[PDB]
Amino acid sequence: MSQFMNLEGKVALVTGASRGIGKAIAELLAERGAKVIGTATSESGAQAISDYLGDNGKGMALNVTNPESIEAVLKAITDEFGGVDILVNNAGITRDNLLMRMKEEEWSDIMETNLTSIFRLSKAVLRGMMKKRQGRIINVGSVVGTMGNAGQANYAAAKAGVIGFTKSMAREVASRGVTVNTVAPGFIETDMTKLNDEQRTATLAQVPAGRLGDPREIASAVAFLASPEAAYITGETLHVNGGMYMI
Amino acid sequence: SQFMNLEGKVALVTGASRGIGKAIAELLAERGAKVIGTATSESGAQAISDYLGDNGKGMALNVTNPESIEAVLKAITDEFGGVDILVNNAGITRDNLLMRMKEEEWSDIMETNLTSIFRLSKAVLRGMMKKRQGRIINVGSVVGTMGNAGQANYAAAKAGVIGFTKSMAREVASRGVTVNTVAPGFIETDMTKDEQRTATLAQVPAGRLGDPREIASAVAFLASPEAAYITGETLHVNGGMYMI
Amino acid sequence: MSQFMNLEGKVALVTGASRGIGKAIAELLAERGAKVIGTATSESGAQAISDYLGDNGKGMALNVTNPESIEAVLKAITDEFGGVDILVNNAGITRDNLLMRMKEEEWSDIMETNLTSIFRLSKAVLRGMMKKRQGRIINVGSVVGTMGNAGQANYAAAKAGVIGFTKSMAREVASRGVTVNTVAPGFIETDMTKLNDEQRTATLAQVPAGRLGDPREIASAVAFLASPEAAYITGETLHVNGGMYMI
Amino acid sequence: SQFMNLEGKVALVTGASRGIGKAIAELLAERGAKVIGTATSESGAQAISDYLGDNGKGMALNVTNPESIEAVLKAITDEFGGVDILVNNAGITRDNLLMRMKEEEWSDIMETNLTSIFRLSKAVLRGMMKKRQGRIINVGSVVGTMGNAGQANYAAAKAGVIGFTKSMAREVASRGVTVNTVAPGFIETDMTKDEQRTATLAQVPAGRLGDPREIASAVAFLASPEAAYITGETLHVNGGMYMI
Ligand SMILES: NC(=O)c1ccc[n+]([C@@H]2O[C@H](COP(=O)([O-])OP(=O)(O)OC[C@H]3O[C@@H](n4cnc5c(N)ncnc54)[C@H](OP(=O)(O)O)[C@@H]3O)[C@@H](O)[C@H]2O)c1
Ligand SMILES: NC(=O)c1ccc[n+]([C@@H]2O[C@H](COP(=O)([O-])OP(=O)(O)OC[C@H]3O[C@@H](n4cnc5c(N)ncnc54)[C@H](OP(=O)(O)O)[C@@H]3O)[C@@H](O)[C@H]2O)c1
Ligand SMILES: NC(=O)c1ccc[n+]([C@@H]2O[C@H](COP(=O)([O-])OP(=O)(O)OC[C@H]3O[C@@H](n4cnc5c(N)ncnc54)[C@H](OP(=O)(O)O)[C@@H]3O)[C@@H](O)[C@H]2O)c1
Ligand SMILES: NC(=O)c1ccc[n+]([C@@H]2O[C@H](COP(=O)([O-])OP(=O)(O)OC[C@H]3O[C@@H](n4cnc5c(N)ncnc54)[C@H](OP(=O)(O)O)[C@@H]3O)[C@@H](O)[C@H]2O)c1
Repeated sequence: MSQFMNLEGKVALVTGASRGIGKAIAELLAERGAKVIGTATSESGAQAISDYLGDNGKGMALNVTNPESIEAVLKAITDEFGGVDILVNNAGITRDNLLMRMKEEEWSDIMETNLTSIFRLSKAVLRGMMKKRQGRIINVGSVVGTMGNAGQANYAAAKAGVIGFTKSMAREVASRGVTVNTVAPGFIETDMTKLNDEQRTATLAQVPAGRLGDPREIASAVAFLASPEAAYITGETLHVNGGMYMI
Repeated sequence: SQFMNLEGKVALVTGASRGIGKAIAELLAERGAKVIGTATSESGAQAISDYLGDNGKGMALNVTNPESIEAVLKAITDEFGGVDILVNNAGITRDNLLMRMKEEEWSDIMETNLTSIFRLSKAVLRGMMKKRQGRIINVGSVVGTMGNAGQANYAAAKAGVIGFTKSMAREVASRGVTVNTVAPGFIETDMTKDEQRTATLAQVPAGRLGDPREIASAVAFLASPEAAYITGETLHVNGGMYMI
Repeated sequence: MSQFMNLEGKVALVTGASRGIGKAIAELLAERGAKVIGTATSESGAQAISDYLGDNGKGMALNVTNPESIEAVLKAITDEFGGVDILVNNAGITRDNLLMRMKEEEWSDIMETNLTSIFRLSKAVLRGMMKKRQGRIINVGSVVGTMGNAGQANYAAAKAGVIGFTKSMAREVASRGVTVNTVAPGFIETDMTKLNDEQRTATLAQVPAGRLGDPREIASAVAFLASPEAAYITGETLHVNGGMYMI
Repeated sequence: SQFMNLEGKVALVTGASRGIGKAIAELLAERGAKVIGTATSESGAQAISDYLGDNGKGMALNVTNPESIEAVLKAITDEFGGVDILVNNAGITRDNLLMRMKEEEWSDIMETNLTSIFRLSKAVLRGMMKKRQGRIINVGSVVGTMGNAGQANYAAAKAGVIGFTKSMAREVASRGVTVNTVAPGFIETDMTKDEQRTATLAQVPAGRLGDPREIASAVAFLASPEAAYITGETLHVNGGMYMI
């Protein structure tokens, strides 16, 4: 209702919003007033997004590794809603393996999807933001980017790369009222995590909080950084991990 | 709404007569907390009571005085019950290059900016642990992470705050208490009140000083139910002056 | 002469050793007893390396973006010298631009050369190291990876990615006596830096030491991490930047 | 050889009677430094004189006593000239969960592990600055960066050490003095002397405790001419226990 953390008038683009964290981000940004565009890799996924967003946004099909798709989706957004004010780079995948078993494809698929996508999507929205002297870019990273993790050298390289990209863009655009930050979740209750008894208990053994995080808790950190009130935060990595790692 | 709603929470914000501390106390009150803010003099305490009105009150407190801390906490507990949110904002500077830095300038900083947080955190923790819910939020400084010439004492204390924070976060996370630090960059306050500002501003990509309200916002965020999965963190609010 | 920081018996592979930092690394490792293989992108570069290394190693032509070249060079090394004990991933490039001017090629060339190369080269030497329960992997990163820098979002993403990769591999192989670390130089006196009066004075204005670093100073940090004495260091980033940035 | 050669340097290593401090003093001597190591008792000082032989000597020092520090520094300066390398190794632990942590357990840690570094660094800095060459190397702890339950006091001090380090590095870098921290993980010493070690080891990827010589090596490296471009750094030597 109030003027606090109020995103009325802002257009938000949330990639990979069909479920879990991306869905929670999209839902919360809309609740705080934003016109939200959520993306999925298929039209039926896009349609499921439209359905949960109702009058507060819509779903669009997007492949973040395809520049043609990116250009199509942003043109469509800008026509109806105007320039994107808030970009949330949530889309991402895992292709886990110990290094000696890791395929070239498994490395390159992670680079493309989890790191190079952020370069393309960010580049695609930045001009409009610089022109208006207002913007938010928020990348959904991971505790693994900062901590490292066995069996996820590719994922960790890509997520650490997102931080290096963020800090640099932060410096490039700070004087023009655009912030660029990363939110780094620890282990969050999701389809991915819903693992056998042993594995969950093992990861949980490394969380002081003694539980998995909720997608809503990641959404909240993203909504915070997206807000007018977070204008003096840039180049930051906001860790939301239950104490799994502390920097 | 239910979002970032602190209704039912009792907040203690030290050093709340002006600047960052006042912005924190005001915002926590606006989000529904019952707020007790402190100053070092009774007329300061009164001015806090005055701006809080029915949302809380002002008390006189010296954070380097065990008997003051104990008296203020008994007062708060008697009237409002135990503290749910602790904001350690009170802090000073005693700037000097090391070769000119007096024993008392080192020690005043250790006592006021670091030991105070040990004493106050200890004083509120048992209640938060029994309740299985709590927030301790320390107001650090970019200087704690970046260092700054002429502020080795201040940097030592503010870095120490983070080591303390990480340790306590580990100690109490399983009992639903979070411990975090908000690290302001250069914010327009009395502490920062032409060539010296231009020099500071030259190191801030944002090209401006931060507002006290912007620090308040970070503190309110971490104080919220929604920030329950954040602990042992240092949240930098510095316009890009430093990036970790 | 002594048993201190003694690399006698170790085989070192230093990529991009024809000049500057890579050359200084190669020269120092040889001085400390290592059999050193330095690489360049051409046979004449390789030959210049052979010439400075003399009886303590040789030059080889290597393209770190070509798996065929990598497999050829390691097979050649292993035949003559045995398994690589020390890998120094120094080869790298810059393709600077502000994001809005940055080409797809400029991004992908940096990813390939500065990040994906480390995946390939590391994967190529790790088995032998794990088998012997002894190894060093040392990546030459950059202060930019941790600090960010305007006009170098690609470079910074790749160099930050190297840290995420390092931490993960460090966890994967620590129990098998292999360390994996990064050395992150600040601004070092090199061909790259030998910039106009204004630009050098500008970068120097951000260095408390008030000078550029020497390539030998980077070589020393690498030699330190390569040593038996540094066995309890892994997953670390060793900053050698004159106080430009402090973590 | 000329490599990592400390001939002509005077090194002061506090807390050098055993463990890490002794490994540091021995290695600095082996690399050619004239070494003065300290213990808290004269028989400790004598044992240091005994293992150093002609490479240096042992002195009694309490790093929480200004008059002791001043006496030891005058002794060193009279005989050997001013200190070129300062190694702040002396440190203690006073473990307890916060609710059981006494005032004296907080303060002994602040005085012994943090304020001592202010006093000793201040005592040697003018000489290093005039000479335009110097090394101050603090022995921190992984706990300063990682935190640890039951060690909030120790973590606060060891984190504080790093804030101090970054500030002084900035202050004196232009005059050729470096200030750094080596942060040991769990090292086999008296301080760490079955289930408790297994629990510690379980968090170390290397699957072993560090050796005191491995910390000595890091200290010798940073003490060297070759490390002149390293300042304001924290060098972690922890077997992968933590990775920054
Ligand atoms: N799960 C965790 O515990 C955790 C922890 C830390 C960080 N994260 C990070 O948080 C983000 C979201 O995580 P999550 O676990 O909620 O993901 P998720 O439930 O697996 O969903 C992934 C989303 O990304 C989209 N996506 C995948 N590839 C794409 C592509 N090439 N182009 C466009 N979209 C694509 C998917 O689209 P479709 O719906 O069409 O498949 C989907 O909407 C990721 O960046 C992940 O790395 C997750
Ligand atoms: N401003 C900045 O640029 C900046 C940057 C980074 C961090 N910070 C941190 O932010 C916090 C507040 O900063 P500020 O700039 O708002 O400071 P400020 O304007 O000087 O206000 C300091 C507050 O602390 C109180 N205080 C001082 N000593 C005390 C003591 N011994 N016991 C109890 N209360 C005491 C003061 O009370 P009285 O009103 O009675 O004096 C006052 O309310 C500090 O911890 C500071 O280190 C500030
Ligand atoms: N210069 C600095 O101030 C500075 C600061 C921080 C970090 N660094 C990093 O330190 C490392 C070395 O820096 P530098 O400035 O000394 O480099 P440099 O003098 O420009 O030389 C680069 C070296 O890398 C090799 N190389 C380039 N592309 C290659 C490829 N595709 N395959 C194989 N080798 C290739 C070059 O081979 P050829 O000889 O055949 O061309 C050359 O030997 C780099 O990773 C750089 O990012 C430099
Ligand atoms: N061991 C570890 O796992 C570990 C890990 C991380 C960091 N560290 C750090 O490494 C340093 C040395 O550790 P350690 O394990 O070798 O400790 P230690 O075996 O307990 O030795 C401590 C040394 O400090 C001296 N000392 C104690 N209090 C002093 C005082 N007030 N004034 C002057 N000297 C004093 C002692 O002298 P006496 O011989 O006279 O008692 C002794 O020589 C400490 O700073 C510690 O915090 C150790």
